Amino acid sequence: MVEPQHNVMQMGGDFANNPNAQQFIDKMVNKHGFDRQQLQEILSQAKRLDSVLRLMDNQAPGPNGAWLRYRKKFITPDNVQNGVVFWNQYEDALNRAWQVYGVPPEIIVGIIGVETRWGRVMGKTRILDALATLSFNYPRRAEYFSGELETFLLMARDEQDDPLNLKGSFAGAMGYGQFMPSSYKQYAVDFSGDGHINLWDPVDAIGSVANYFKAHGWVKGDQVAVMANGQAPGLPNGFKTKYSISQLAAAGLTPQQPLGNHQQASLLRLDVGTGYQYWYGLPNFYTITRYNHSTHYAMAVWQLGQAVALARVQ
Ligand SMILES: N[C@H](CCC(=O)O)C(=O)O
Ligand SMILES: N[C@H](CCC(=O)O)C(=O)O
Ligand SMILES: [Ca+2]
Repeated sequence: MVEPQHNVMQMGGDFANNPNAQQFIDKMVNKHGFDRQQLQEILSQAKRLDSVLRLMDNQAPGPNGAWLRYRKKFITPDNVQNGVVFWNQYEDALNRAWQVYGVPPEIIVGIIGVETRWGRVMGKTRILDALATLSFNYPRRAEYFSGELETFLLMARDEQDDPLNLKGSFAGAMGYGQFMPSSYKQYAVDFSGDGHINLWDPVDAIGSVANYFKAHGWVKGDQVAVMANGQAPGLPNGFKTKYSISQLAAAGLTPQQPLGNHQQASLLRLDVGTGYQYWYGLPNFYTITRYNHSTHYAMAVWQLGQAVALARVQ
């Protein structure tokens, strides 16, 4: 009946003679009470995906219209129209997310839109393959991904999912909002109320994105960014920059909208082909970058959300 298989200490597959996989199994058994043989069966099926390693390497750390090209990948009639459909379909969850977390529908709709086109593109790679590959055959970020794999397996166990059935991005991101295992653990919420946190349930995803935003400092009703009149070619730009409003004014900029009580801001510069468009980046813009560290990403999420909000009014 019961087969302990104590003598089966060697697994097959792509990670068969991998020291990192062996150490990982030992950690899961010692730290979390996993059964070595059960874990060996799972990992013997895990695949080493060279494409994952190559993409992770390809992303390792004008005016020619850079922003225009990025923007048009997300802000198109088809995308905006689909965003309207998603918003209307899940309006109750979105409104409830606004009330509980203070994060507006346009922001959540923009995030889910840029991330997966509202569930249309959620990834085709088995999460286990991606995470095992990055944990066992990628020294540069082996520690970060081993932590993600550990959390992934714990998530599967708790939510009673088969670790091998879940698919997502090349980095192991999952569902509507493309949450990493660590984000599921720290920020995902059962917004649908059925007692289970499912990253593939749009209602849960909506609440999880909102909670993620509030946890990262989103200020309800605060401005995201304000476009500037003027140019500031001398000053370095990017979402990580920081200047007092006085410095920016001295550099030749004026806000198109009142900045209120804000005394500092980041200097954002968008390449609009004919020249540059400067913006005063406010705290909420930086909060968007906490989801994906990119000025273009944050601006696309925000503007996509605004475009959908407007298409809804019509
Ligand atoms: N994506 C991270 C970027 C690290 C960073 O520059 O903060 C990596 O590949 O390590
Ligand atoms: N899509 C980005 C480039 C676009 C941009 O952010 O300017 C990439 O894969 O590198
Ligand atoms: Ca749920």
